[PDB]
Amino acid sequence: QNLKSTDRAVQQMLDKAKREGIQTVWDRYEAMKPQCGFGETGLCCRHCLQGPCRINPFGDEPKVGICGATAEVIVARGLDRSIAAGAAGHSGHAKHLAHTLKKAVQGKAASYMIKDRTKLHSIAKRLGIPTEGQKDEDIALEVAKAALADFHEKDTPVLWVTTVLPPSRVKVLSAHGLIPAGIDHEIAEIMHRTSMGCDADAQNLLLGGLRCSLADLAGCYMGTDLADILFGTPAPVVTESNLGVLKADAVNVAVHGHNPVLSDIIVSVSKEMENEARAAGATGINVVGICCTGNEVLMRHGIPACTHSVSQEMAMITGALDAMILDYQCIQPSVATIAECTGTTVITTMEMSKITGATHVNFAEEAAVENAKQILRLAIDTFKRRKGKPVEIPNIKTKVVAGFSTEAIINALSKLNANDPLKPLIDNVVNGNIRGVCLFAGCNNVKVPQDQNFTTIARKLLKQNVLVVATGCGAGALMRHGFMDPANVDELCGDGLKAVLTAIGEANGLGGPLPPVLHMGSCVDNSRAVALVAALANRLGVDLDRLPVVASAAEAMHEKAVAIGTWAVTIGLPTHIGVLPPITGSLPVTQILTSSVKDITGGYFIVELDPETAADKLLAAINERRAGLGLPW
Amino acid sequence: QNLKSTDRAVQQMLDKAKREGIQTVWDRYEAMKPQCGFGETGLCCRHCLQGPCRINPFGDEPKVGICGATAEVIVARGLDRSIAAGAAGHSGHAKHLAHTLKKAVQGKAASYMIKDRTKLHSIAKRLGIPTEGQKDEDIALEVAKAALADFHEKDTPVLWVTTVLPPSRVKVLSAHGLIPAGIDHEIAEIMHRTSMGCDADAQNLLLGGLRCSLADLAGCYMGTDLADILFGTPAPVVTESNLGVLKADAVNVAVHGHNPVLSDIIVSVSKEMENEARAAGATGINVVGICCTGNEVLMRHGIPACTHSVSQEMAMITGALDAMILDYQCIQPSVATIAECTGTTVITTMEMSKITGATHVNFAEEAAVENAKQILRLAIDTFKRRKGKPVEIPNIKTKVVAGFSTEAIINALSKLNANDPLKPLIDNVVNGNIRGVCLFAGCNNVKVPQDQNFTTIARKLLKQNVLVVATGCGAGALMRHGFMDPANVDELCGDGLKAVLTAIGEANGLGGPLPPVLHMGSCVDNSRAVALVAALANRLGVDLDRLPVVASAAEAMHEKAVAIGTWAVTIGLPTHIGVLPPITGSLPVTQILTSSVKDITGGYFIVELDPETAADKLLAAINERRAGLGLPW
Ligand code: SF4
Ligand code: SF4
Ligand SMILES: [Fe+3]
Ligand SMILES: [Fe+3]
Ligand SMILES: [Fe+3]
Ligand SMILES: [Fe+3]
Ligand SMILES: [Fe+3]
Ligand SMILES: [Fe+3]
Ligand SMILES: [Fe+3]
Ligand SMILES: [Fe+3]
Repeated sequence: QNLKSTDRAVQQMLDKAKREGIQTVWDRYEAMKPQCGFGETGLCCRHCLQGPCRINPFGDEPKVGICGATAEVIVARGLDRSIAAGAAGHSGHAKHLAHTLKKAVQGKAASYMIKDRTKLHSIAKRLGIPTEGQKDEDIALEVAKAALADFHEKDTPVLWVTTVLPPSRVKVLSAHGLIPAGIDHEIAEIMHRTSMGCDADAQNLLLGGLRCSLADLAGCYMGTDLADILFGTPAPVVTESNLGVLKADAVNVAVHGHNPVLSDIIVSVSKEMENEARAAGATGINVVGICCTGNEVLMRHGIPACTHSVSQEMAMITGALDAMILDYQCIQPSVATIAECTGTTVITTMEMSKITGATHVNFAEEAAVENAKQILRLAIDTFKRRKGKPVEIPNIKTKVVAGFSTEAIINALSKLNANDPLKPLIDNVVNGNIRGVCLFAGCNNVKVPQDQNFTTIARKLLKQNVLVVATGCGAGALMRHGFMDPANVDELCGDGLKAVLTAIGEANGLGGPLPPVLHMGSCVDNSRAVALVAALANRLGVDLDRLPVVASAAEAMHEKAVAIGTWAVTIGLPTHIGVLPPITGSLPVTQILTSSVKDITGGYFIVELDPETAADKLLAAINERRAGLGLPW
Repeated sequence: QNLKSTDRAVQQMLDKAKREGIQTVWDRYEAMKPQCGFGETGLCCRHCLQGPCRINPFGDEPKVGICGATAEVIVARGLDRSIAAGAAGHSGHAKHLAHTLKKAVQGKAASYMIKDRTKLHSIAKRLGIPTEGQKDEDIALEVAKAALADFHEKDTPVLWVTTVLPPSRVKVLSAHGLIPAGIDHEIAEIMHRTSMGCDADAQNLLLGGLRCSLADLAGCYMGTDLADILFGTPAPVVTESNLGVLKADAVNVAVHGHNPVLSDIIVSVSKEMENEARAAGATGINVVGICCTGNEVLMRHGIPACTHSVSQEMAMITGALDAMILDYQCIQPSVATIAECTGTTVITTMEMSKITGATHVNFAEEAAVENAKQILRLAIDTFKRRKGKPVEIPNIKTKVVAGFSTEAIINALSKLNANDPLKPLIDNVVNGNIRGVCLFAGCNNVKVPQDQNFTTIARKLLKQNVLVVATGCGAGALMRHGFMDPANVDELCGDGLKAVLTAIGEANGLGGPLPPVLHMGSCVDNSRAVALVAALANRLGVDLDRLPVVASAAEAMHEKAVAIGTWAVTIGLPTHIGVLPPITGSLPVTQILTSSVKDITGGYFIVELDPETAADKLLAAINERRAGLGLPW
């Protein structure tokens, strides 16, 4: 079971599902091989009823789509559509948060409120929204209206793009017409231009896709900002991760998905429902996290991460998972089917995200508490049915220090320098103690043994004094293998990095160093690493395509991840992706994305499937940026 | 060449392309067989990097996607995405027209203006925009701002849905949450919910898709209204169609695509460029039409339709086609490749729709004339290169009477009854002289011998006294076979229909009958047939799902067509489609779309690939609606 997952709890539960006869994602993957060469290479198109059209990667006819579409065009249209669908997911989540905020500050959802006034003021001022003499509800109402405004055309471009990148980057992007005019506008225009009989030039297509990926960036940044206003800016926390955070003698309730609007209230209501949890023989309600909603409650409240991504079903396999509460995105629909064998109540809540088989509780921000209890009651109900029956929880769990928002990191650096908090980080970059910065992002993928690319690449980079920050299921993969535990700095980190992590730690009231990897939150919280990197650029007066920053979607899978990789390339970063995107059917497009895009944005894609090789190329790019600053490496 | 096209000019040019060695769409289709069963049935999914996932239609594993997605879900997600991409095309076109209007009435594009004040006033009042005491530029500015507003969320739903259907239909749709909140909002939400890990229930998905198809309806209706304000409401015209409208001794310039913003100005500038056309040995500039832009200039100015859809390349094969001026949608990118053999200047103009190989002229509404000349000069330039060299134009052309907007039709009926213009049409329905109304819509498809389903089904329906109206390439297929020629009423139409077409004709100052098919315009002008059908419903006080109206996408192909079929079902119509949509891999979804949807909207899909069988089922549905009114049949 090692070619499936490098996670030991996951291997134990895989053995269980094998003997109990429950189909897993790896099983469905095994029944899918050998996969379609056309699909994998991108040479498949079904945008009209004359198709499907396939193009042979190598050989005789068909050399071209029925309508005449070349391989360059088929590949670039497919990729543009994945960028747009990612942008739709991130943007829908942030749009929901903006409606939540407007409802709140107009007295419509008393379960919600402004929990971070500093953040709201810094945002409203980033946007040129007047603060002084204006009351908070009016300020937040303005901020929310602006968020909603960024989804359509208007007098200004998308503010959550133009006001969050260094103006030099904004100028570089505006010269090539890359600035989104509206988030949903860009999504619709992608769907227009990639449909049959429209755009038929690969450069033109890919430029459209770069623009749409900045629309996605805006969705991420909006979601981060709005969720921080609404639920508090993450600050460092200590919790634990892996399946061992589940307890047999408690009501175990998993928050799973991406949108914290629901699950943060779940977290807060669960505490008061203890009185009722006891009357069923439970120590209480044990709220754990799966995927990105889980990372959100782990960043804000120290909620332990139970599992992530490709191994989410393994949670239910323990037999101790009483309630799985979904919102949307990255939920394997198999959980519904699986719940009949493991005894779990699987509950959907968002009306555009139901799974056939599941129970649906219609959540709305206005009646939050009334539904939260309704769900948790059901959770305790299921704990009745499984009282005194054999659970198998692998006793595997790790110590996780997380909650490193960009604000937390700037506060952490301030204790070394109160009026120039970025100065110490810059100094240790300049003298080699930090070789560069690498952001691990994205999901697990069934094609890659779970966490293998993440942990391998992280191992080389840490041993090379690269500051590593991580989000979403990247942060999940690293924390489940010890990389968010300060006690592992010694083994993992090279001497200089060790020194800096130690200096900051001892200077922040601990006598111990920061974790070896900085957990920065969920998928939209990739925006946080932009905020930091932008700040870095600004404090040094250069564009991002000169900083020794890189990014790695080491085991990418979802369309969100493609949009994210593309907007890391678009804001200047060298961007590795550890699974094939479907571009290898076109050398011109591959060449545009790994090279000639260098000439437009300074970023570029690094396609490398071997994790050791990928760490080498990532260090090579970091070191090239060093050499461009005149820096030693 | 008869299994390719039932059009005789097209067969002549197919023989030419065969001997000259030019690859055609039928050739690329031949090199694509046998096509992918997975694709054709809808059991293929590539929404994430773990795919591609295929599901065997019948047999052993794979029975399910890697993530767990059942076949019901894969099919409904694919179909939702095609609905959304259609909606994106229609909505982008209308959004462009709304920007054109705002620019015009703010003194920004003097090449454009209000050419129909009656239409603008009737629209502004349909929307509750105040007219009296307000000047026209302010009224149109308000109308345009409202159009732009319907693309995003706001205080009201999409006005170009709620104010154009009978309120009973609006209530029926609002009860099931089917009313769009924003056009691009619905598109984005479709892309969100159909991506991996989100909506996983087929009914929930298909309801989302119904809503998105009404967003597409709104795009069509907006485009029709704005283009009518801007360029005039079509009134009956006489012109000709088929390749024989090309002339060897003139500069032949084809307007091709969907968006008339450019090509209407092309039409108007071409007349004055005669002085320059003569100085090259040309009788002038011979502007013809291809596809829907062509239908727009055929409805408004009597521009002859040269060809349509699957046979567009055949135009260039004559050797007489000097300039092909594209905007976007339904342009086979092969034309670029083909232009090097036929000597045609292929010119793209829209910046999100370029074909590698073509010349791009950057059009903008503000400098319209300056670019139009630039393009036409090039056209005349090419007429120099081909002076005194062998063209083969098939001398095949037909007489076309068209320009039957809903206003033109209501005016035509008024001469029988001035104060109750719909009364005579209703009376002849009620007494059997009109059995029902059938709208032919959509494109040609390479899988069907060109025009065969259209002409066969039209033949049965006309012989059964069914009023037939037609749009886009449906209207193209019928007019190229004589169905828009009054001289064919005798042969085609049954006695009662003949009588009504004759009465209206003789009463409209001709002594001859209306054509056998009412040409109502382009793809967005499907909206016109809604306006009529709605008016009919209103004049009778019933919902559309009780009128003997049906619709037929007899040879559908593009994603636009799927969105259109779905919103004909959603507004109540029985809707035949003469090519397989990719739904047959799921009986539950097929059943939802051909039956259980009856219980939600009153419409339903009729999947029938045999055109005679389809005419039978279309008559059966018309006659069932008759029986529901208590009517004889
Ligand atoms: S758009 Fe072109 S390549 Fe794609 S399915 Fe249709 S005919 Fe084939
Ligand atoms: S979303 Fe599911 S079915 Fe579609 S490609 Fe990904 S794993 Fe396969
Ligand atoms: Fe995840
Ligand atoms: Fe995630
Ligand atoms: Fe993910
Ligand atoms: Fe993610
Ligand atoms: Fe067409
Ligand atoms: Fe058309
Ligand atoms: Fe078409
Ligand atoms: Fe069309």
